[PDB]
Amino acid sequence: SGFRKMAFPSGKVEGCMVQVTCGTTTLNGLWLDDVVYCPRHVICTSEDMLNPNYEDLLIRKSNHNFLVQAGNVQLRVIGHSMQNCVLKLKVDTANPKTPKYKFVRIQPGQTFSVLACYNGSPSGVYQCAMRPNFTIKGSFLNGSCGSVGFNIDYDCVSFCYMHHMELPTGVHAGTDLEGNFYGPFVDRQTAQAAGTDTTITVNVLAWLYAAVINGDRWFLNRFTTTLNDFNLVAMKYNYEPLTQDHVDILGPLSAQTGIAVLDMCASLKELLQNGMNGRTILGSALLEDEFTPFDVVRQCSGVT
Amino acid sequence: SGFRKMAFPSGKVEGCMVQVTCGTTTLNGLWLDDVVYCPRHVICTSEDMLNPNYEDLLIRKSNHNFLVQAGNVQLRVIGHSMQNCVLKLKVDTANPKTPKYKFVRIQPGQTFSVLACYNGSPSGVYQCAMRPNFTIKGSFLNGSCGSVGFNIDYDCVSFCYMHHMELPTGVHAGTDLEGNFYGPFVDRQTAQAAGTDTTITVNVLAWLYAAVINGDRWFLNRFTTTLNDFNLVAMKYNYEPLTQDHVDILGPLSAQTGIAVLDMCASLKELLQNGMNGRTILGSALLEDEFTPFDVVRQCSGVT
Ligand SMILES: O=C(NCCc1ccncc1)NC1CCCCC1
Ligand SMILES: O=C(NCCc1ccncc1)NC1CCCCC1
Repeated sequence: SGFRKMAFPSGKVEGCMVQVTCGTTTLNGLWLDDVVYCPRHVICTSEDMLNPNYEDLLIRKSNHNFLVQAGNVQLRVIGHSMQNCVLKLKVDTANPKTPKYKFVRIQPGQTFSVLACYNGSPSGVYQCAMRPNFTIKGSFLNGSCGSVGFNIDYDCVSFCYMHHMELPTGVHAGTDLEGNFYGPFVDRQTAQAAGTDTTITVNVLAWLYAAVINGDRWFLNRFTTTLNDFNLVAMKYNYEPLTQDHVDILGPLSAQTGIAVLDMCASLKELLQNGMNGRTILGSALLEDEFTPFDVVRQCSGVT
Repeated sequence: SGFRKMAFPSGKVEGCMVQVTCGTTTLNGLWLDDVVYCPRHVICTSEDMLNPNYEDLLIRKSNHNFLVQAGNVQLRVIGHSMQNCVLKLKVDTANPKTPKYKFVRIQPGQTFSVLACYNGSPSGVYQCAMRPNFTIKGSFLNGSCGSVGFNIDYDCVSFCYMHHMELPTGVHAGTDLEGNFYGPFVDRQTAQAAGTDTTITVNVLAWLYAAVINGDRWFLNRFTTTLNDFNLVAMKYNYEPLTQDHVDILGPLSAQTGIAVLDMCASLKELLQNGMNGRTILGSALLEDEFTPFDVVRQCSGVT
């Protein structure tokens, strides 16, 4: 009972965090096997950062200009390469704490945990979603670059995010672990505007099911709707369209609560049209969209 | 930039979690040095649970009736004792992953991280506060008993909470690591009502400072107030009274923002009197009270 914004336990990722120094820039790296992953902008002098040519800047850099410190022990760099916007530093020592892992590129609406780090050391963990405009609304200060986002499935860490950038609007931009930015952003100190931050409709539905499972039912109404009618309303309210793929993924929550997905859609529709009237659902005065259907099933069934 | 509900990294506590079985009841234990801490109700048959005499039930229990499994390796129990509502199982092996630690009893309004565990295995981490009625609003299913709440200061884990009980209202009750319940609750299957869940005023103020630091300023007004006038309003709105001790602890946030504590009090007063008018602060449509002043300073200054 109770429904909390919950992060994956951070221990497996804590054991991968190192400090990368190049010149006067220190940020965080991810040490997996004998490779340290970090943002390539580690090589920039924030005067470079205005219009960097990373290939050209990298010519001036050797293995020994990359300082990699794990705990307070130095790793020997025996190779370096650039993959998109990340540097891969080959070290002479495989991380003895390497978990089973994958690199996954997630879709907008997918949630993950961030281990916020400074100087290769963890400060905190929180739950995030990839916004539909491919930003995340994180908590990141100077020195946090290289901090990673991840999901855990039993023993396997899926790394989905590395932190690169703060947009001038104070939202956050970064890469998958192959160094490809989510969204159109570039690792450059240039004004870059984010698109519309729409609500992740499928996630709101999942969280309305979590609320029903936990006893919060006041918002359940006598209406149903169709996919097309609901989507007209979603559009008007800057909600992502709902697809049959979203309806399918919600099946187990529909199943447990006996509330048809389109019925829950008609309940959400009325919440958009009438607002909450000063009421709360699961202790929130607005509709939470950073729980996936998978996250609700996980938390509601006690998965480890 | 950005302000997130943030938990301490969970790795140091993950390495302490074990599974305790007694009879047919399995829950979680905390293994620190050569001692495993768990809720004493592990020895109850939920028929015992109606009116248990723990001393009497413990007479029927030997070292070998307590099954303690760490990973999938069994610990040999060489002693057991009861301290208030917890059992202390002496094992023959000191936990090699024991962090530096303390047991602390926290006050209502203090925040901590919970590592929710099932069968000695972590499922997730979230941030909590000890409510002023000495409940916490957690996320806990059957098998979660023994899950702990904690704070970290650099390398030292302060354990403040062990999970014992779900009240019939779906809020949560438990002990410090000396086995003393927060609040008046007893480890018994008997209807136990929680008192008024008032808002932690000092924490709301800290989070209003965090909002100002992060650019959310719309709620700042032209008024100030006094401690006595503010407290009249707090009382009317089921907010905890504000003391000079709360004002003192807020000093650094006052200092950075140049907003006198009593000025921020007058801003909160107007938010209580006028509500948010459909506006948000730090992405919330209500006033968050699960950030302490210490938590705001920590997150806003990047402490590891
Ligand atoms: O340097 C910065 N932001 C750029 C650094 C950064 C990088 C990735 N994520 C978040 C932040 N802010 C400073 C802090 C102190 C006050 C004046 C602005
Ligand atoms: O057994 C229970 N609660 C008691 C167990 C418990 C203990 C500590 N925290 C939280 C929960 N609920 C069951 C679950 C399945 C549906 C019917 C009620």
